[PDB]
Amino acid sequence: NQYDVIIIGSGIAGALTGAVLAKSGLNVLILDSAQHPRFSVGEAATPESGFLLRLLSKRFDIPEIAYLSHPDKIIQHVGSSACGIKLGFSFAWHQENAPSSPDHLVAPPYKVPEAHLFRQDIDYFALMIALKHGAESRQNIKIESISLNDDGVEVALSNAAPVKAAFIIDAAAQGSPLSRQLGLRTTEGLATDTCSFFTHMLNVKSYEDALAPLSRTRSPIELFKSTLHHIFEEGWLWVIPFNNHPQGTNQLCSIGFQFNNAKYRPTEAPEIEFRKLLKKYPAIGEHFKDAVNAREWIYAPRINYRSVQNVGDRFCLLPQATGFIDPLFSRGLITTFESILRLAPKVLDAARSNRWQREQFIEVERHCLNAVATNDQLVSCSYEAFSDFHLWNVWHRVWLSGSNLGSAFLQKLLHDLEHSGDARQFDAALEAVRFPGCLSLDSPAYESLFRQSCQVMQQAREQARPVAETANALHELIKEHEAELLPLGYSRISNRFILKV
Ligand SMILES: Cc1cc2nc3c(=O)[nH]c(=O)nc-3n(C[C@H](O)[C@H](O)[C@H](O)COP(=O)(O)OP(=O)(O)OC[C@H]3O[C@@H](n4cnc5c(N)ncnc54)[C@H](O)[C@@H]3O)c2cc1C
Ligand SMILES: [Br-]
Ligand SMILES: [Br-]
Ligand SMILES: [Br-]
Ligand SMILES: [Br-]
Ligand SMILES: [Ca+2]
Ligand SMILES: [Cl-]
Repeated sequence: NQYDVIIIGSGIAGALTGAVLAKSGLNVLILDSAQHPRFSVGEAATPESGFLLRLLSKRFDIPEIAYLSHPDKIIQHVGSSACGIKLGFSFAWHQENAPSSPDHLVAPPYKVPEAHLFRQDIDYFALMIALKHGAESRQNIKIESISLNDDGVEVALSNAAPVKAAFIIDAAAQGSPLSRQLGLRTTEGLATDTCSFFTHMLNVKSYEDALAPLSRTRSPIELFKSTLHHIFEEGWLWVIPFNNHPQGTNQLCSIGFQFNNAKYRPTEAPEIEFRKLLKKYPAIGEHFKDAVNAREWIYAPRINYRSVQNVGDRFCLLPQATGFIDPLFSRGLITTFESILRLAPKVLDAARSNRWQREQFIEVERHCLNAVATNDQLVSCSYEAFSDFHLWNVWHRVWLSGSNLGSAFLQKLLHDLEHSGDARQFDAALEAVRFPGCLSLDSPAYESLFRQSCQVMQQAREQARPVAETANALHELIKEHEAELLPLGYSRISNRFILKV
């Protein structure tokens, strides 16, 4: 074998995987059919994704990875155009044929800033990390075939000799060639059925200028300095600025709109569907009076999928290649970074003992498949909560409380790793969590709240129950589990801006 590991895809997933494996002493080859620089979706970081990047950095002693968790460090070390700022999530609710109210808002602020990742710059920088640690990169390639044998993997290339390795990691997202050839991917069983239109734009007005200033909203954060979700019965639209950081130079704003295909199927070109949306929701339209498109729209008719398996003797599919649900709540980067964190030590142990069996990587699969199933429940129930603001307001606390517990758990793991300096103990601690792929990771009390709340939302959809009844039932569930959650006052529904500590 020419190499130890072949990685397909040189996006952030493949690049970071390549970096940690090469740093740890594997001969790595990264293959990509495109070349940098190149646009990619997946821009909103979360408290979880930030901690997971710092864990990867700390676990494998690669300081440059930790830079990617902080907007100031990205500006300083990647480049001033490589991110915008994110001080929280924000949700603004709307209804067709009614004026939009700036009191139909929720926006819980973070403790520390996070990033809106300008992926063309972040992903190239990440590949440079891998290249500096000795990973080889071959761009603009064409994979002819991937053979999986009992003594290794063989990848045939157009106009080049075959390459051989002990293991292949598919980090190629929706274009996973390993997923196509293995027949792993399916949409059977998925509660979520959504499409997406997305692009980058110039001259997108801030929420504050376009709709309502801070003095009106009473938000503790500018919605301009947040991942802003405009939600409504049949779908939602994101406003993710890169031009909201005072030290930043990026002029663009990322815009994407998603529809629940059960409620509305688009019939026309992206720009026409966009205009129809702004007519339906004029308040959303106030962002876009002077705005112009800085790339072509991308349309994806169905963004949701899962897999029945994602590891074998000689392969692993990373999360995007395995499964995706929706941009809502930004679980994609979380699932990805944690999967790398779990996979990489196991691949190192496999390469060091020369043992390559499916059972060695079973916990990577367990985490990934569980994460997609959790995210499917989370998102499908959220799309049902879009029908009414008061319902959304109560429902968002189910997600928030879970995410807050998950982030606290990852912070504690990082804290313990930094103090003990013990890598094996961290790996075991991550694997020992009682609910891998779930929002809290390890809280049985929370996962009871989550499961019961999701059952309430599905029953509400199935039986067309009134929204006031559904909201009240969720309120009582939150109250019932309060003591077991973090002491943030989640049951205080009148407080729409839940603060930390
Ligand atoms: C519309 C949309 C919005 C999203 N929004 C968010 C968000 O706000 N927050 C969040 O956390 N996550 C989001 N996600 C999920 C997020 O996109 C992923 O978690 C993340 O981009 C994964 O990065 P990656 O490096 O695995 O894949 P990518 O960044 O897509 O890179 C994959 C690479 O593989 C290459 N490739 C593809 N096919 C082949 C082939 N056959 N052979 C060789 N190479 C190939 C490509 O050229 C590309 O460079 C979103 C997803 C979608 C679809
Ligand atoms: Br740092
Ligand atoms: Br309310
Ligand atoms: Br209530
Ligand atoms: Br209240
Ligand atoms: Ca070797
Ligand atoms: Cl996502």
